Amino acid sequence: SQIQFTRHASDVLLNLNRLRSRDILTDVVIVVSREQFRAHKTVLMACSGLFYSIFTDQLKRNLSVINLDPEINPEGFNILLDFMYTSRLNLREGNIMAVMATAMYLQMEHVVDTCRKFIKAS
Amino acid sequence: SQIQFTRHASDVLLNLNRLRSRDILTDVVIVVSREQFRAHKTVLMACSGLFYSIFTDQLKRNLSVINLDPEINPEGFNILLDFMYTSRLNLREGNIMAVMATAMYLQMEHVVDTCRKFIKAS
Ligand SMILES: Cc1cc(C)n(-c2ncc(Cl)c(Nc3ccc4c(c3)CC(=O)N4)n2)n1
Ligand SMILES: Cc1cc(C)n(-c2ncc(Cl)c(Nc3ccc4c(c3)CC(=O)N4)n2)n1
Repeated sequence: SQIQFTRHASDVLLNLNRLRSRDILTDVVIVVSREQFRAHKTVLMACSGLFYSIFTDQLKRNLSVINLDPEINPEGFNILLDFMYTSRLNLREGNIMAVMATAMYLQMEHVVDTCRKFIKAS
Repeated sequence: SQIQFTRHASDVLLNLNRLRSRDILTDVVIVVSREQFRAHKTVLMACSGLFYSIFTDQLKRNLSVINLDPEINPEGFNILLDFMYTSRLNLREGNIMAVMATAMYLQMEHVVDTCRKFIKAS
């Protein structure tokens, strides 16, 4: 059968984060109140139920700008976008509520579950 | 410090392969003689020294069609494209030479090294 490369997926994600850092082939800007964040739609869809539901629809597939809900905390979004590209989630007592509320809105079930475990273990 | 999600990178790659299977946001067609393969440029760049060198150049960044070297075996390319999206490499005695020659051309150093180990262990 097939040879499994145990570090390939992480190596791919690291290189996709390098492309995001250099703004290479980013195709969308996410507006979160006064802040803006560029990303790859494919990565957003891969991590979020919300972005999946948006860009999978042929009507919204080619949008270059997504205006998020004005109540969404930009810091919460920033932390989650970095999570999407790194597999690392920066949860603190100062940000737990903002991050969890953002993850619920973005429909990132695994992150929501982790936020629940963080509260439980606090 | 940050919470590490050990399965996140693999979950992202699986979802990117699902998008490729549905032709969602694929932005390039790779022509390999009589065969054609659609892909996401970001994933190709993330896995291959060749595609990285091509699309990182502003002159070639927006190409929608890449005509590979006519001597490249389409089966070899097909196997490697599936590798890029799955972390699984299908090496057999019948394909080892074709896969290794393709990986060398695509500048996929880790795959070339694995092909060398396959020959060594044969
Ligand atoms: C069989 C099958 C079913 C689905 C929904 N697939 C799927 N394909 C492709 C992508 Cl990009 C994707 N994204 C995605 C959707 C929803 C959610 C997340 C990511 C994280 C989360 O919490 N919810 N999901 N594949
Ligand atoms: C610091 C630093 C240096 C580089 C070259 N970085 C980098 N950033 C982004 C991408 Cl997409 C990328 N791809 C890539 C390039 C070459 C090769 C492979 C993938 C596989 C292989 O065998 N060779 N490489 N980052």
